[PDB]
Amino acid sequence: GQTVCVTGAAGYIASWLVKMLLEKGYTVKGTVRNPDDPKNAHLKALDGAAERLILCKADLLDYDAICRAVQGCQGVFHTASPVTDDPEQMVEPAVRGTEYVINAAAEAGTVRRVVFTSSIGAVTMDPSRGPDVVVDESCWSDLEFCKKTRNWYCYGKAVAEQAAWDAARQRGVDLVVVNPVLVVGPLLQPTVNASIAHVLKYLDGSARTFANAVQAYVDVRDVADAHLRVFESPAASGRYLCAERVLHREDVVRILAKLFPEYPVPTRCSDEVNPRKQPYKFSNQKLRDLGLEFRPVSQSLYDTVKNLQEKGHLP
Ligand SMILES: NC(=O)c1ccc[n+]([C@@H]2O[C@H](COP(=O)([O-])OP(=O)(O)OC[C@H]3O[C@@H](n4cnc5c(N)ncnc54)[C@H](OP(=O)(O)O)[C@@H]3O)[C@@H](O)[C@H]2O)c1
Repeated sequence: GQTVCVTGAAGYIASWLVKMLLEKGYTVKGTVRNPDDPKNAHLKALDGAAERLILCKADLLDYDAICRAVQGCQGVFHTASPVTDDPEQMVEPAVRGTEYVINAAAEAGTVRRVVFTSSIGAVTMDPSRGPDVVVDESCWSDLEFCKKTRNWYCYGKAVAEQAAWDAARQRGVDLVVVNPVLVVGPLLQPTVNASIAHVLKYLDGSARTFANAVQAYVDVRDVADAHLRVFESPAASGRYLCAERVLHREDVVRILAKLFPEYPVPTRCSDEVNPRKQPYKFSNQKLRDLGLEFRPVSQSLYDTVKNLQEKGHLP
């Protein structure tokens, strides 16, 4: 019976974090732009929301608004963040917004641990990285490479994380980070987020081809579960990579064609001339060591399409 804060509580990954929290007798203070906007309707109907959900009005760049939500809480889950390649609304709002939380939780005075939601964008983005090496928590991105290629979401997450590590040390608050990859799964929120858009663009004919690239995948519930496990585990420390497996673009559109042949999923590749990129080795032992059984991607991709259809996003 403790109290915790979750920023951007009505987000894709966040909405699942609240459900799990509310189900274990946690009081959840959910920061949103407007507690009475319809966007948050899907939070007031959870088993424990009426009793222990409290929607706090707060922008992420409003220091005082954060302190109001963070105050009285034993833990904080900073999930809110911009998700875009526009650096003007990504980079500084992420570092300032993140530093506000650490300070606010450090400001006063019950918080034993903060959990920041970083990204894989601050891990695997380094072309100097070898093909043989296992991508683990000690892997960081080349910030110059991100800047040269306009990868500002990956940039912002890297800086926002390192800023959180600094801010945490400077103020002496317990921090532990979770690095989810491209997340996918059932949507609780009524709107389509950025990661689902990468999945949905195959199923609505937005794409007639798929790129010659690779990427890691994880279920949204595996993420929400990770944040909760890394928080409750006392000895939990450092970063925590959160992924199930690495797939090629081809392997993805195959799984979707497999279970959904009535949709116009791509079959042809954008390259077809250079050798297809092979998936990279990675480690998710830190989360597994905490007793986390990852849901298969294929199983998670299915619940997504079934969810999107039920909610009108797909015919
Ligand atoms: N989903 C993934 O695949 C993935 C992978 C790696 C890391 N992450 C990170 O996980 C966290 C949540 O991701 P997500 O999938 O849940 O994305 P999301 O649902 O689309 O956005 C999360 C929430 O953050 C809010 N937000 C952003 N800027 C804000 C601001 N200045 N003030 C108040 N609220 C703000 C958003 O509100 P608005 O919609 O109104 O802007 C949204 O409700 C993020 O840090 C994300 O970068 C996600």
